[PDB]
Amino acid sequence: NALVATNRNFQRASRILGLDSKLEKSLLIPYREIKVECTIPKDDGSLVSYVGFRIQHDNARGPMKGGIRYHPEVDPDEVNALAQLMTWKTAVVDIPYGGAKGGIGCNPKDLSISELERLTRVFTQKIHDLIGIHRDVPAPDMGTNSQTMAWILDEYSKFHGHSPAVVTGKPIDLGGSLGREAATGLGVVFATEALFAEYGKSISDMTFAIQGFGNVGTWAAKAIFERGGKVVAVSDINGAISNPNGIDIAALLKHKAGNGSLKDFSGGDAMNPNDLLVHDCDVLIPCALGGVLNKENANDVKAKFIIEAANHPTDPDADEILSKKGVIILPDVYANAGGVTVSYFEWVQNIQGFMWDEEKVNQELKRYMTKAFNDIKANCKTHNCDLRMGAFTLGLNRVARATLLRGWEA
Amino acid sequence: MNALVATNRNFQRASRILGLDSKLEKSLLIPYREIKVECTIPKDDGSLVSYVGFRIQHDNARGPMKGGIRYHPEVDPDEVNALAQLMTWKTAVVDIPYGGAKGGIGCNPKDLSISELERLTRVFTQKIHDLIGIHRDVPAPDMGTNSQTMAWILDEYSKFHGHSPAVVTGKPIDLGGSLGREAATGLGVVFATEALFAEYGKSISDMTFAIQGFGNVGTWAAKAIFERGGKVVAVSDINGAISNPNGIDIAALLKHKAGNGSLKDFSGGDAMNPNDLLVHDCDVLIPCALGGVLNKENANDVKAKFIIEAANHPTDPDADEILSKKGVIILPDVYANAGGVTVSYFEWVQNIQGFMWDEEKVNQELKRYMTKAFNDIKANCKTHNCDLRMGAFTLGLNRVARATLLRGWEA
Amino acid sequence: NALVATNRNFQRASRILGLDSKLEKSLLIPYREIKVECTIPKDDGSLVSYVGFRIQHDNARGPMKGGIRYHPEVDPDEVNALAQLMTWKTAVVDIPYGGAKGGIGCNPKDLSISELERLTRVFTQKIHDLIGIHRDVPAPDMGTNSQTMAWILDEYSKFHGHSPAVVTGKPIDLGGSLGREAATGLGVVFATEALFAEYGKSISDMTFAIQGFGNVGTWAAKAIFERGGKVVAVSDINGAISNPNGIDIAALLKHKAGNGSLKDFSGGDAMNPNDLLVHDCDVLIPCALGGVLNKENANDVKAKFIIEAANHPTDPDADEILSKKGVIILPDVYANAGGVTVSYFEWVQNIQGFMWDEEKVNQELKRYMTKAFNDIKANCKTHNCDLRMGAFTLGLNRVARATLLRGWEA
Ligand SMILES: [Ca+2]
Ligand SMILES: [Ca+2]
Ligand SMILES: [Ca+2]
Ligand code: NA
Ligand code: NA
Repeated sequence: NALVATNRNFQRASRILGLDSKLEKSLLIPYREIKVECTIPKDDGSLVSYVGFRIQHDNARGPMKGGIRYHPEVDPDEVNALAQLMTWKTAVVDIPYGGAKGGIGCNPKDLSISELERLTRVFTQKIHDLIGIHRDVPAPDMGTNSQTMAWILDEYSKFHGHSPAVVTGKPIDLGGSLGREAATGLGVVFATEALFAEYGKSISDMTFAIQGFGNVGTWAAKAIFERGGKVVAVSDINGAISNPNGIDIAALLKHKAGNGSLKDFSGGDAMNPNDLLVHDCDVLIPCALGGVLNKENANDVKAKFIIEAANHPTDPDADEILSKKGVIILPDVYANAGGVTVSYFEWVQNIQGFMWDEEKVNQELKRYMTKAFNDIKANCKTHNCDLRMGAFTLGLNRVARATLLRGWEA
Repeated sequence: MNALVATNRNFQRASRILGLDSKLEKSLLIPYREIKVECTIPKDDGSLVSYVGFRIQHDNARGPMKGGIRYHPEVDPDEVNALAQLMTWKTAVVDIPYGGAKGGIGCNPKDLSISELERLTRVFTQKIHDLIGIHRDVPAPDMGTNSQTMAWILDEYSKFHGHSPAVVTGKPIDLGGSLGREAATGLGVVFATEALFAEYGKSISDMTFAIQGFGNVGTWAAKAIFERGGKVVAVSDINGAISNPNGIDIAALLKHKAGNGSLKDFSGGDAMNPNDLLVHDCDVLIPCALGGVLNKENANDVKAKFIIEAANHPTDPDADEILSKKGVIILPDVYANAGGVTVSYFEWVQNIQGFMWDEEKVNQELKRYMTKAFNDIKANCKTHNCDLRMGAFTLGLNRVARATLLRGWEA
Repeated sequence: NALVATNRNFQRASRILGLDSKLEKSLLIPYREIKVECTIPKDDGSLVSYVGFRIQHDNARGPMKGGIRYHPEVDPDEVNALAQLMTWKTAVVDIPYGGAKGGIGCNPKDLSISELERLTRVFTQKIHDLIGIHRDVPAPDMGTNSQTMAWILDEYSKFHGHSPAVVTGKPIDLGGSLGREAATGLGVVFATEALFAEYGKSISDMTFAIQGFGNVGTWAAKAIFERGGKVVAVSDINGAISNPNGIDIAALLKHKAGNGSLKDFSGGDAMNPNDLLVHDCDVLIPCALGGVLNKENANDVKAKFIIEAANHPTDPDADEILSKKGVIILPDVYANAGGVTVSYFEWVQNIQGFMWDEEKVNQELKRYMTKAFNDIKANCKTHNCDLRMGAFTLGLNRVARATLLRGWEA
């Protein structure tokens, strides 16, 4: 549902900035769209043919950036919207990139691992002249992973020499960054610390409920727990657990790790996962699916803060119902941006030919997230708007300023 | 345009102090490459105008060439060659890894609409993109150009060689420009003055100051002096001048100037003839706006014991000798105002590293480079038994000669 | 010499890791081997013709790296062995390079300084397309120096633009790094500090005997002395000096820069240089020749620690005898790796366009040597082997794992 959410947010932000109508149309037209044939021999010799693609939306603020999806469902308009969302998101946290999105229309469960490698190399052979370290830097996405990126790196480097910075999300052995897996969860916590400091409160003052215990949910709960937060309720798709004292997340992660369901963790009480969103607590954090907060449950939300860790968790309905209940909402486009920020740091480390240790990675993540919250809050004063429009006007205005500085003559 | 005559004198004096071989000297004088190119554009009404762009690339033994782009009608080649050469010594004095270049277009930018300036800048870039580059020659603003010009150079250059933020410096902050660029020259003057006064066991707070000029350099230098307990007793704008025997609240004066206040109106002092600032009774004199201001007449009448040359070439040769025989220590322009090119190097470094620095780090590095440079100059003065000006020119000249001789001469 | 040791170490390590024989065969085949004609006119105008060469062994972890030898004796077997050692060695200290080794079969004593410059520029003209800042980075070796690297830099840059990072060992004026002279000796001491910390001891608790007083011996002794170590015996080629309370290394370095032979030192008693290895100390540090620990003298060694600062000081019979006696041996491939680590830092500083101060160089040297020891020790625990196999399995496995991540499809 990124399509309708990004278009509404762009439109509302554009109207706040008063963007000139002809600049807006240019900003909406992608820099370049590419489709290429990817034919490979299967392991038995016979042929399969797919179409690979790359939408390169904008590069006014620097090289394009975004994921590669190996997925059968390819809608050109959703891909355009995701690339465009990367352009705004990078500008919100002031990393020097524009947005792109690409992939191949295939089902990776139909392909062996040798076939996946051959497909990835042929894709790279078909697009290498269109990507690059200062041109367009791919990353994992639905259906791809760090091993995919190793194959892209290896094949790209035959055409342009050894180029570690041409992709992010690489394995550690080949130039990947430390702290990549925790970065989104940890960034969520850094961002909430900045928000709470605006009221002179800190994380150790609050109770939290967390919906989803995936990559973001586990790391976000770890970071809250180590900073003195009381996590009082944790949900995932199966079961859920609560504890008004605060759940021992350290123990809960160990329990999940040894193949344990939440519902049978001894350090809490089993609860219905459908009751998580309306749990009694200070802060709610959706980390699972989007659109879970609508107008049927919005008035029932007990939290006074919503940290949008998942993408698009609250719809327009709830956004207003909660806004007049006094609930402050920290928007997805900013709050979960620790991922793209550390992927930038990976690219920096490769460019500088010298890796950072993990303390340095987390030190800069915190600097970037804190500085972005202050820029957002400053915009909310200038335009007297909520934090979601502070964020979008910030990124949109930064892309517009760079576009206008660069000019239009040939 | 004393830059021609002054750069030539100083090179000759320094070369003799070093005893440079005459064949090496000849090579050092010949620029690496001189380029002129046709730049023709359609005006807003479609009619054609034709200009000649140029780039003098003087020397690259110590690294990529570096220098400004001038949109100015006067384009004497001997002067453009001298400016490029001066940049080769200046980068060497502060030990940043560049050589010298200078370029421009023979045009008057007041004849050109803003769209015509852009087309002209883009065509100029089309004609020289193969001659500049991150590790080859890095242009910068100068008379008639600014950060907008640099953005256009960047935008057009990147069409030919890919996104290349480091190909120009002086970029807008939004396109990879560095923090602390604007204060860099004035702030650097103060760092250099602190290092000079440490040789006497004195400090900026021990002194009173007269500052000539309230432009980019004068304002920031006065602010840095004032925040270090220095007493600024006289400031000279182009329009007026202001006085105070006990110090001018530079902070309030900055507020007055910002709200469009003429210097002679600032209530926290009283007026002064600006044509008399150079002979104010002060410990330190800092010319900032204009050069050529100290000649055979005013020389014996100067009061200060120190002259910090923030402006370019403010001291005539005649005045250099007369002031020296009066015991006046002159911190030379080629070093004193080098903060600008030094921070332009840091901008290039930040672009190269793909990761910007905060302003604290920029200024820490600026202080380290200016301080090390003064220590190296002072050491040369001790080695060669010369004043600070020859200390600087021998340091820079020697560094370029050493790099040249290391690289060698076989094909 | 180096050939026999490297081959043995490789097989033992491969057997420990259980490397697949097909992978092993690939790992042993060099990526590329090059021979080029190098003809120049002599100062008198007549022609001499030489053969230049470059063995590029492996680049799965990054650009190849290694010395250029101007030497009449060209053994392709040992050239291959040295390039391959560089591949394992860089992996041991987690430096992002592979191994290469090159040279020109000539006697530099027959050539004037202008003829040497012409030979170096012509060699560069013949291999410029095969080397590069991210492809293969040469360095000094026997018969070449920093002036030689200056010529490679100047000629290479005519073809690919100003490229400071294409060679290391450059003059300081042309982008060379600080800290290079002390780097190997100081690295030896850093590595020895890390080992003793595992037993809860300090440098100040030990007595040391040091064989050899060249670049490595002088800096190693200087650094041991500063950290509180008692250097009770020092030998060179012409004699040796002893002092049970400790030799004043500072005063010994003064006497040596005054062209004073060791045995004429007033702050010690002259001993037989051939009794250094069996001198009564806690720690032996060979810094002169290889093979000086053989099956004859190995049983007489009284030190409980041997720090291999020289290349290949103990043959394998001595390894076995000293192990039974409880001697712990810090292996050469790790202990003396400070040289190649600082050369990496020179490349890093060039790539970043901004040089470091010597304090930062030595700070990073310490971080790298200390991390490598920790990685080595961890490996000794998994495979339950001595430190020497801990080091070779660590580096071998890093090259294997990078090779396997990159894959084999075209
Ligand atoms: Ca020349
Ligand atoms: Ca013509
Ligand atoms: Ca032939
Ligand atoms: Na028109
Ligand atoms: Na001759």
